[PDB]
Amino acid sequence: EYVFESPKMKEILEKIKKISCAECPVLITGESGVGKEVVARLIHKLSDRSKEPFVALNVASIPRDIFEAELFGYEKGAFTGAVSSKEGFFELADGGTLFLDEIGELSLEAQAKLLRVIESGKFYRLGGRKEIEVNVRILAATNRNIKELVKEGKFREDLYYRLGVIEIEIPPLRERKEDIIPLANHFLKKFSRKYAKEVEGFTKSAQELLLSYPWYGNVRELKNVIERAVLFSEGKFIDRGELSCLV
Amino acid sequence: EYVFESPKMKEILEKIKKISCAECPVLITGESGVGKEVVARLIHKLSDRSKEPFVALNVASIPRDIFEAELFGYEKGAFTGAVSSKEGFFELADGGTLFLDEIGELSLEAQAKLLRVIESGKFYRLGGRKEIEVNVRILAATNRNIKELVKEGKFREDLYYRLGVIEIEIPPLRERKEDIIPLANHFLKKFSRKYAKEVEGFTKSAQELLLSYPWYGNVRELKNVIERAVLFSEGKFIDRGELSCLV
Amino acid sequence: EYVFESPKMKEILEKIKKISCAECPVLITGESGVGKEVVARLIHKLSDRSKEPFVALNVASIPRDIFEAELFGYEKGAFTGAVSSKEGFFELADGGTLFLDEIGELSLEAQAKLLRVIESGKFYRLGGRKEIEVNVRILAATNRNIKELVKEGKFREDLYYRLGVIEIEIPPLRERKEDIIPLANHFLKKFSRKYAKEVEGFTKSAQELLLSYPWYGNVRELKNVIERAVLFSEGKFIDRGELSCLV
Amino acid sequence: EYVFESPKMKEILEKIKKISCAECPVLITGESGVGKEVVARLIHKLSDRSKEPFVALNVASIPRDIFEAELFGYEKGAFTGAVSSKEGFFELADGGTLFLDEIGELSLEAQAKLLRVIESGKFYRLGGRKEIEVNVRILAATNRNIKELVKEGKFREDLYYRLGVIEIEIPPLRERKEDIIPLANHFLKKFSRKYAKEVEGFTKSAQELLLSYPWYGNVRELKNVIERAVLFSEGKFIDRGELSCLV
Amino acid sequence: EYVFESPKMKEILEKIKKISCAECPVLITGESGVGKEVVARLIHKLSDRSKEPFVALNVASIPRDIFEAELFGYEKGAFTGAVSSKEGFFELADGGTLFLDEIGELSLEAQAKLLRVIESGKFYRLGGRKEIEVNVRILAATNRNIKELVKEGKFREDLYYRLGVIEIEIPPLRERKEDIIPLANHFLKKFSRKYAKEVEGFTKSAQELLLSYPWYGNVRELKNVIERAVLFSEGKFIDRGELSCLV
Amino acid sequence: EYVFESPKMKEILEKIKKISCAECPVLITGESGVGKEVVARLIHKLSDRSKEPFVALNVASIPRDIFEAELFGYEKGAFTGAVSSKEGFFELADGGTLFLDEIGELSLEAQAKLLRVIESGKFYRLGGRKEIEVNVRILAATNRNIKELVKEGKFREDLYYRLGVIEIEIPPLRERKEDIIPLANHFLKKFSRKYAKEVEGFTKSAQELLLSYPWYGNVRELKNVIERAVLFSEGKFIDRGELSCLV
Ligand SMILES: [Mg+2]
Ligand SMILES: [Mg+2]
Ligand SMILES: [Mg+2]
Ligand SMILES: [Mg+2]
Ligand SMILES: [Mg+2]
Repeated sequence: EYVFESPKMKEILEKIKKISCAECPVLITGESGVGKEVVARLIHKLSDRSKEPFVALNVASIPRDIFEAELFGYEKGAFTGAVSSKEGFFELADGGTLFLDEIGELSLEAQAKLLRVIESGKFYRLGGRKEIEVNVRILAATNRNIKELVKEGKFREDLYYRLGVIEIEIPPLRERKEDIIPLANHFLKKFSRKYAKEVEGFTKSAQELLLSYPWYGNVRELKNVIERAVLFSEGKFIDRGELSCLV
Repeated sequence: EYVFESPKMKEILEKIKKISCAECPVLITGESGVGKEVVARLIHKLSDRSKEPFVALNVASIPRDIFEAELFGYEKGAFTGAVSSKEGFFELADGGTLFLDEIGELSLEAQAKLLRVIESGKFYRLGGRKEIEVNVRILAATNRNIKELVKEGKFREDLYYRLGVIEIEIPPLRERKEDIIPLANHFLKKFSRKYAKEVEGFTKSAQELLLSYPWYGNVRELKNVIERAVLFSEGKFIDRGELSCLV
Repeated sequence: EYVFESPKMKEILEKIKKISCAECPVLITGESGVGKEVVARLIHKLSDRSKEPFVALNVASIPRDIFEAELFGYEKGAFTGAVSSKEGFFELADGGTLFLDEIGELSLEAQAKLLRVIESGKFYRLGGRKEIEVNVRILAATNRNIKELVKEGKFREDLYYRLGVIEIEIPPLRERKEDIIPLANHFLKKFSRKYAKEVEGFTKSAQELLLSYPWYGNVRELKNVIERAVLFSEGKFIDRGELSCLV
Repeated sequence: EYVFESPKMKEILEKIKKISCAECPVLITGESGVGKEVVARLIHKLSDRSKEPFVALNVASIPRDIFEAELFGYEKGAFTGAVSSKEGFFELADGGTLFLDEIGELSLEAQAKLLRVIESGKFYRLGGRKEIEVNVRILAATNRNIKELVKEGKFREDLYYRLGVIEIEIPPLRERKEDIIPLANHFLKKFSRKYAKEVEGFTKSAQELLLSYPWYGNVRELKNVIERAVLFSEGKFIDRGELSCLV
Repeated sequence: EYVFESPKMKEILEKIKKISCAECPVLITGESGVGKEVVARLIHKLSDRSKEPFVALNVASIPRDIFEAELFGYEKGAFTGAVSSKEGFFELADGGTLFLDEIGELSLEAQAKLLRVIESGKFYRLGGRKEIEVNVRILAATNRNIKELVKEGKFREDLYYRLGVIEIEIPPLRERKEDIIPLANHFLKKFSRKYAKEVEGFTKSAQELLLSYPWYGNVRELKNVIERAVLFSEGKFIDRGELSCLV
Repeated sequence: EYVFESPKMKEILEKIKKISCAECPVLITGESGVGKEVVARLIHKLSDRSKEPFVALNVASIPRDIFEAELFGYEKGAFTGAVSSKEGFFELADGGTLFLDEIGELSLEAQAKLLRVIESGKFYRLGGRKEIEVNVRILAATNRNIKELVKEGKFREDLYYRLGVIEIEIPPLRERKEDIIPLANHFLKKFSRKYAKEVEGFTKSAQELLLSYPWYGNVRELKNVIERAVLFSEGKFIDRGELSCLV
């Protein structure tokens, strides 16, 4: 029930399918909320590992202190690791997919780590002396400008080219007019079901406005305004008037 | 025992009733002392979760060191995470409401963390390998200009659109003239009760004065100014003279 | 055993007596050494809570790292916060009075933290999940111009209105003529006993200049200047000559 | 083995004797090496507490991170301050004398901290809930112009008046002609014993020069310069020639 | 295996022999690579403490954060972690010699720290309440102009007089021309043994050139240049041509 | 597995072979990322140290905070560095070779630290009291202008003379055109094997492009262009068109 219509978005769909069997890093770019996450989840579904686990992880929320430990895991004992060994996120994602959103926020200390992972697929647990090898597909995404961040010295160049093999840039919504209404209608149908309203579709007078709004919030802001509209809707159709005060 | 008179305030009151059944984020804005906390606390009472827990957080008072840990909780080891697993504020608010006060005073480093929580309601405990999903309706407030702070890059654009589902603009008190006199009477009644004075109500001269002060502290300073008057009061009524030295 | 003579200070004394039963925050302002601490300490004595504990705190010296911890208290989930639970200063002062001196010396970062404490009297221990409520009367002092600092954006406006219930302006000593000579006799009498000198009082020739010195240190330097004089005194009386080299 | 000959220095010596029984702050000023340390040590010896502990501290050498802790001491808690409680420097000096050298080298942020300590002799240990009271005579020294630094707003005015009870301005060596030679003989005599040379005294030609050098280092450089000469000395007397390469 | 020919160096060699019995600070100056480290090391060998420890430190390479800790040492606690009491470099050098190399690049903030340490040799451990007294001979070296920096206010005057007991200014190699050829021959013989080549000596044409190079790197560049030639050498002698591309 | 065709590289290859037995520093210059690692890794192979470890590290990309820690290593002491007893890159490379890339892009603060390391190979562990000596061959490289930066004071002169023994230039890739096709085929072979494609070799039309083109990325972009091209390749040969969109 996901929407891909515009040529640019349709092109991505084909591109994704071609790499479904690929075991190599992917870097997703675009403004935040252009559906980069859906793309990441889609790659998992269309691959041969689709039946395997899909691990979603926020890398920012991870404390710098335990970062290495929580990712790669740790063995029993070994620096206050209690009496028990515990797996890391990579091992949990073994054979599956690991998705890093907002990867662009990471300490240079931490960025340098994981470097040796991507290509070699090998690492050591904290305090473990036995090398472990795992099979993991790495996916990364950011709403930032990756190209510039390297130049500003906030991101290591050497890491970019490993991750920057394949790059899919979801363009902003304002340049996708064809994808506006189809998305807008789908959400209406969705929110109408959860909140249980009588609403169906949009007036043409309203339809023109949605087109002429250059969506700085992309498809998220879009999803949100409708949720407001559906709640404040009265009749079976939503006019420009109800949205006029909203935009 | 809450005061809503002015037209602008009545419009907001209705909106709250409409969202009684709403499970989605709300962003409250306004100057200092316009009752932002009350609104947040009020929405909970008029919702279906009213008997369930209401969690108040200043979100500033949270130490950056344990910030990640205290919110998402942690498992039985952190690197000395003691012997016990311990819940976070989010799990505490499960089925209930979580209120983030003065969120705009929060560091960009920290904002990015909360990101996948708001929309997905999914996160990881520290050292935990099991994804946890919880249901919490999130309330946020600031006395700053959130709209502009994003433009100035002091606040994440990506976070705003997640919280910015519903946006309530509480106007200043100076634009609510009708809410002036009624409030002042309420506080007087209250403080007369606490301090046990003989005071009942206001002179016409004082009432007139209260109108011409543009309440830079809004309804906070107001409560304070009245409390001041009650202590220094002698008779049963408050004249312009007792307030003359106050303004 | 204190000195109140001048009309302005005698005028101040009455206000204190009226609010003895008041449970609300007080902010004392003025030049350095004008007796801000005695006033604050006095208010406790003249109140109905006078028999309860009085907590004196210089809020400058608190390190930012434990700032959160030392105030609100903490549980054993403090990252090797040992095995023991510890109360905070607010909880210790429950039912009593808490005096925050030099509040104006706080970083805007630090100020926002205190915010929900002052007004709500509610907070969370670090790692605690149950809200704690305390009854604390707030006393405040600063050497700054508090009114101006707000306009300069160096002090949070939202915090001022929480603390700014009652405002007391202690004037400089140069504007208090009546309180000059009486104080001097008090200190001389005091130090004469401590140091065991033969000195009794001041000559009229000495006394006239002492009034015409605009005491930039207010009453500290005087107390100090007299402390200096007794030690260098010879006879039973102090002439203009002994004080001439001091000014 | 301390040298006081010059009239200027003898007056100071008298000042010291009169305050022997006095308990209160003393502020020493002057160029570097004018014997500020000697005086401070001297005041202690000639006092009634001379038998009590003397704590010498460079408040510059204290790292900004633990500064708060090292002074006031701490109990088990906070900091992740491990498992051991420790007294602070003030408690160590209780009843005795504390000497702060180069106090003028202290950060303005840090200065404000000391305030309620110096005057009241009252504080809280870090993590301690018991107010501790100590009796401490405060000694201070600086290589700057303390009076001027205040006018430039680089030093707290409020702290100065706390510390500024007694004021000692040690003059430069160039203004002490009488203290030159006597000091020089002392240094020569001492080093002659330590290094075991045959030197006794100065030529008349050499003596003339020592006065005509405007001793920018006061008596430090002097002690060093003599130390230089003794080492390169051959005969029983030191001529201008051996000093020519030094001065 | 050291070379001293030039008058300037021979004078210096003698000065050192005279201080063999000296326990006092030494400040070494000169351009980079003039043998400041060996000279400092030499003074130790020729002193009575030559068998006692010689502690070498790059005081730049010390992190600004722990600078205080590693020098003065620390006891249990009084830092994050640090479960063990630990000595420091000053304490390590007791009875011996401490060499601070490249001392002149140290921050003004940092210089003041060492101040009560250098001359008095007394300090407190981090977290220690017991004064430590040590006997350490201090050696200092820099590629800067120390005397001039003082007038420029980039270096503490108060510190200068402490280190500036004995001052040795190593002249450049260009004015030591007599020391050029002997050194070059010395290096040639050395590298010839290590690399095992057939080379013996220099042509006169080459020798003339070596003199006409104003060696801005003094003896480092020279040492390097000889090492370069030997590796690319063919015959038993090195002509001016092989060096032409080097200069 | 290295490719040498162009005249400049063939003569350069000889330089390395003659110095095979040399134990001394080498400074490599060139545009960014051009076989600098390849040259350096090769020199090790041809050395007597070929059997010992080779540690490659980017010394610029490491944050200043742990900069000190990662180089010399650290003990269980200062920091905050937990229990980790960890070798530093210098200690890790003992007996082997250490390669520092883009050292010229490093901040002056950091340069001064490493100073005593390079030449002496001597240092202290952080918190360690035992002098450590290592035997390491130093290899250095930069994408900067080296010598000229010194004149601009952007690079320390004292440091340059340590590293500047041997100097290599290397051509840009555009002047090595003979080495284009051989290299391109080798990398092509790699990705075909790893990714399992049907590709064999290049079309003549593709070769036409390979000749005339501003490769500013030298041999980096080539690896990227092929890695991109191979993945999007369809047929058995690569045409001019698919490479066109990559540039
Ligand atoms: Mg995202
Ligand atoms: Mg609030
Ligand atoms: Mg005060
Ligand atoms: Mg001193
Ligand atoms: Mg050196």
